[PDB]
Amino acid sequence: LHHALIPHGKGGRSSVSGIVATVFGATGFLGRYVVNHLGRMGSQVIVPYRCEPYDTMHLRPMGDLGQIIFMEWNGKDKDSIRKVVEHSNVVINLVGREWETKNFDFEDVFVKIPHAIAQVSKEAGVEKLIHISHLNADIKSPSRYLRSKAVGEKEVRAAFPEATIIKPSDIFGREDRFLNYFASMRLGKETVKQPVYIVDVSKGIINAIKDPDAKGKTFAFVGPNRYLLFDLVQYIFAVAYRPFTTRDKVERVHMSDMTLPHLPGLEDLGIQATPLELKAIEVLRRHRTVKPAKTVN
Amino acid sequence: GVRTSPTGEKVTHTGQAYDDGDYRRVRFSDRQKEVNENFAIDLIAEQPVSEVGSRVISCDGGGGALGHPRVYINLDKETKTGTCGYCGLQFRQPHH
Amino acid sequence: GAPMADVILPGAAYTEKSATYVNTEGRAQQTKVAVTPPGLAREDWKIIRALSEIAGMTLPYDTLDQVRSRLEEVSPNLVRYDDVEGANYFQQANELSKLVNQQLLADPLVPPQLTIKDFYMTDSISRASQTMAKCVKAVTEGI
Amino acid sequence: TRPTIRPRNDVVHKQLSAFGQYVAEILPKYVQQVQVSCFNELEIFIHPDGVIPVLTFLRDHTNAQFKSLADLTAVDVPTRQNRFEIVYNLLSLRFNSRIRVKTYTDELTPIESSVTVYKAANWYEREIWDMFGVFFANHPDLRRILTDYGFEGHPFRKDFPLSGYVELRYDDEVKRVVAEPVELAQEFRKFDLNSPWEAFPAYRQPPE
Amino acid sequence: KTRFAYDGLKRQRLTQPMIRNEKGLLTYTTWEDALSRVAGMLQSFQGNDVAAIAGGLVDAEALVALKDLLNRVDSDSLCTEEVFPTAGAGTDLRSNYLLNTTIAGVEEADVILLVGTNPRFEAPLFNARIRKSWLHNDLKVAL
Amino acid sequence: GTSVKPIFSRDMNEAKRRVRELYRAWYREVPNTVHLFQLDISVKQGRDKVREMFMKNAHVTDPRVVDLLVIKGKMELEETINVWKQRTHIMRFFHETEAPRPTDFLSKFYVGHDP
Amino acid sequence: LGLREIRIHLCQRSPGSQGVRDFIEKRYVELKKANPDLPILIRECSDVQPKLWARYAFGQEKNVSLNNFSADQVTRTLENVLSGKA
Amino acid sequence: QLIAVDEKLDITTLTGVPEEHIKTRKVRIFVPARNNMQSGVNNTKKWKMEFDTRERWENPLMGWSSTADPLSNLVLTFSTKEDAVAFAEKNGWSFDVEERKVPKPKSKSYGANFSWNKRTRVSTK
Ligand SMILES: NC(=O)C1=CN([C@@H]2O[C@H](COP(=O)(O)OP(=O)(O)OC[C@H]3O[C@@H](n4cnc5c(N)ncnc54)[C@H](OP(=O)(O)O)[C@@H]3O)[C@@H](O)[C@H]2O)C=CC1
Ligand SMILES: [Zn+2]
Repeated sequence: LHHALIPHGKGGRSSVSGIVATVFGATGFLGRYVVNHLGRMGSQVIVPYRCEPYDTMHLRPMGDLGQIIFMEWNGKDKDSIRKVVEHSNVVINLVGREWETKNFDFEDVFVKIPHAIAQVSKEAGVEKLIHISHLNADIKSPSRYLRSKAVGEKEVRAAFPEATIIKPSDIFGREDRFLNYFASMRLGKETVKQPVYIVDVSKGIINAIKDPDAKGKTFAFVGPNRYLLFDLVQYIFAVAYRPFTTRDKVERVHMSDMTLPHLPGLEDLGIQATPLELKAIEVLRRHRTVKPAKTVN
Repeated sequence: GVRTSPTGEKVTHTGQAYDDGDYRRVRFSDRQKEVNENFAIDLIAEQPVSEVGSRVISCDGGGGALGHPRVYINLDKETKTGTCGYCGLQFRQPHH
Repeated sequence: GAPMADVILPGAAYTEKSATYVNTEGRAQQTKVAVTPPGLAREDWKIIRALSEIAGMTLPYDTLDQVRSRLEEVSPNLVRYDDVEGANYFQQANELSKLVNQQLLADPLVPPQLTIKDFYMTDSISRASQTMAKCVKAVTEGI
Repeated sequence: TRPTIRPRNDVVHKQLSAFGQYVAEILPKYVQQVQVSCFNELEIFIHPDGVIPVLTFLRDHTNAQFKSLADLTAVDVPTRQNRFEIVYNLLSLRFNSRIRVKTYTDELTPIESSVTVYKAANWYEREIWDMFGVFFANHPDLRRILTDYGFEGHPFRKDFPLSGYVELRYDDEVKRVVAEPVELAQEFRKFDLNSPWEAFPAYRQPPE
Repeated sequence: KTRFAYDGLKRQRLTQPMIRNEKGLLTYTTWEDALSRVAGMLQSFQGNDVAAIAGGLVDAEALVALKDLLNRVDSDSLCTEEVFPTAGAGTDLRSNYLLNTTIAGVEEADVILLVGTNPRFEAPLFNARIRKSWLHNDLKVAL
Repeated sequence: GTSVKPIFSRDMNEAKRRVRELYRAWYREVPNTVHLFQLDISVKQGRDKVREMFMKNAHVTDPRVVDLLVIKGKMELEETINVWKQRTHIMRFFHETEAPRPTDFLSKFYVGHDP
Repeated sequence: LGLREIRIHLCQRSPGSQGVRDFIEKRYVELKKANPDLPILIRECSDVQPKLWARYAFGQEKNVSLNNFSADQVTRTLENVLSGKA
Repeated sequence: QLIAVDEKLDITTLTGVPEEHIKTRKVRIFVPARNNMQSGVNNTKKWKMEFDTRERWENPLMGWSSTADPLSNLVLTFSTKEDAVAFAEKNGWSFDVEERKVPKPKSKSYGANFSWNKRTRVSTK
């Protein structure tokens, strides 16, 4: 099994876990948590970055000496992808932009880039590939974001048969847009949301790395309880002690969260989902200058 | 005499070179592998063998106090040539 | 013994485990861990216990001290680590040995270790040593 | 005795021996032994209960008046039943002299604090409690002075590992500094520098 | 052999579990897979169908663990490579298969008889002790 | 014989009383610490942690050891009162960042050679 | 229900094992005559109670003490063990 | 003034050692063996207490040796066996103690080399 990756040590910072992971788009909200979880157990991380190396500095102190290697890349060139995933045995894809750009539209971000990554990883001998798409991703969705997500999911499955598709649902956390977006407005009663904690998503990804039977499975990462939009916003504003993104985001938030009971979730990976009540105060303490919202199940 | 690995890297004078399957090779991408071009074994193998007419010869590496500790080498064996322990220079009696 | 196997379980060498060996005098002595087994190799009794628990026939012992207590139960002598004295039961064994009357064959007693060249390579560790191969080559032909 | 050998002074040796006998005569209840080293250093071994009296004597007697407390420290010798050894170093300015007082204690036996005698002892006593775990009774405030808050164990004991048990780092998931079990990239290489062929026959011990 | 055969500890080492694949070759797997296959095969069979052979470098802990494991499946086919005559007392009497006089007690003997043995290469330290007693105690040797 | 010098308590009753007073102080202080240090835990979690740390040393049957532990606990409580610590020092009691080590034989057999 | 082997642990110098020792020195060979296939291991203890261990099918083991037992007592409990009666 | 309590000493809860490093370690109390390369015997006078060896692995970067256990480099010196045993019991460590080995007295005679009839005659000197 290519001895260099035989696990060693007690699973600490200076141990060896036998994981060589390439985390595409690791400079985002979820990428930092994924890279931190990978590096705290001694795994080697390859970070492909397209931004200024200054913006990636926060990832440096999350690994031991020589365990994090930063590499330049871009989605328009397959050679950079080939040289980035050449030696990795795990490839995690977190590339995704929530808005349009004159260089990268949703089709480029969510379809062509994941397809190229999956094809190059298959050609390079990578054994594990993890791809992340939205939970509500449907080919018939009104929004282009979810249609592209749906098309991308099919492409990865076609190119990488042994890929693992993970479908989180509106991740919330310290740097998430789900809570900060609603706390920065300073309409509902028919739409329900199922937020999921960021650490839970990162641990689910890590366990999917470790789990051997999760080769071709598809997961749906959802929270413990469902919230109507109105009372969830009420709770968000109450935590902050505050009295009560162009066109695609409003449509996307106005859609109701889907239900997929056939798809396995966090419990199948041995993770107990953390309710929003425990971490809402931690997230929203910085928006300042208790009666939790009712749930529907 | 720097060789090249079958993968493509240069082999160090100690013979170290990552094989095809080693993941640690990724540390050299977009960078370089530090290798010393001058090999001590090749440089010392091309030194001429000194011809002295004494049974026992003294070597201090040249320079006196700037060399190695002074040692004495016996040259009775006519099959091979006496080699200094530190410096690696060779000495030989005048056969024939 | 390896290529003829169907499942191979990597064990530990005598320098990689705290293990009990009894010499030819009946004296029991224990080794100490100098290094750890390479790769994914594990201790032999640990492998046996894990296999037993997987199969559902879980063994009572969990740690080394419990295995040595089991050894004491099976045999009292094994726990002592420098005692060599024992009872003399020559009479009973001798009297029991006079029943069967097998005959000797007309073959001379030739030991396997006829010459120094046969002494170097005896077990698996010796056969895997370059030094032993050098010794055998030097003994067979000298320069 | 050529210029490579440290010269020996006999007058100071005689004076220190005489003063040691004098002190041991005055306080026979507490002093257990008196020694004078080959380099003219006088030390007094006393009972633990005599810390307050003896020190006070050495600070107040017209013939001793050891006014200054130069140092106060502890020595750990695990092979002894009384593990810790407390050392007081006193300097007398009037007579231009130095003395040493040695006491023994263990983990659970407390030693009376000498803050009343010497104020300078205060922090020193705390330091001992921080490094060895010796408790000093009737101390104005006894707490850690050198180790981190919440540090578990006393580092200067001989059975405490050199690198400790925990190490600090920064975690971004919890956005704070956290403590983990210690894991070294390179283990501290232990060297067996001690050699056979004893060097000092004058310190040879009986073969019991 | 004791002094210079440690080199073999660095060659031909078994580091990972191995199982036979579809083509019949040995391929690396995890501990869980190999243990599951072995446990399934051990559960399917029972009695004299299971057996074990102990090598020449196995410790007492592994021996007793394997004995317990094969006893939990009602088996007694526990064998070693070297043979010992079981007729009569066999292994029930401990003094029937030991060096009773002991290496230290060799020095007190005055005559010795060696039967079908080459102690120089089978037990070099035993032969060294015999030689020392022969040189100092004027011991008489017959082979 | 085995006569020893006391520290604070002559027998086990006085040591138990001092343990009780220290527990009262910690129980009273937990909510103030939670509010002041702006912890993410609740008062229930802090009180449960205090109870667990007290019950960790429940097998001690020596009055000297008991009242030395009481002295250490009083020192730590005083450290907590005056805000000499920070959030990290308080939160080191919960090991939220350390992976959970397993207990059964099979898991320890799989991870490594650690007994 | 089928006996597989028996073990007799006796202490060489202790007096509590004394009679047990006599047992062997008088009749063990005769016992081995009656059971040419049953393994009766004999081992030495040290400051421990003399004991007899019997192993039945599938790994069941039962132990019985032998302190201060006379030769008749130990041979009697032995015949009880092999005969299967309890 | 004196408690006069009768119980064994135990300072396990005061040393601050982690629980996994108390009930899992196995200390060894022994007189270190003489180094066979030298004839000096000055290193076999005191008793040594040392902990068992644990895992060491190769560092992925630079190839150094890494150890995950703190007590690996620890060694303690004791005057007698009883003191070391008492220390081990007081700290709550399970211990294995080995009796000191001393070379037996040997009778050496110069006269034996030139023996008239015995086999101790030397072939050369
Ligand atoms: N609400 C949520 O956050 C949940 C996340 N989603 C999915 O989870 C994935 C990651 O989420 P998240 O980390 O929060 O998103 P972020 O916007 O925070 O991070 C996006 C990452 O992808 C990189 N990236 C984005 N666009 C490009 C591009 N055109 N070319 C190259 N790199 C690019 C970014 O690099 P750079 O900064 O340098 O541009 C960045 O590193 C995404 O695929 C998203 O779709 C799943 C459910 C919702
Ligand atoms: Zn030279």
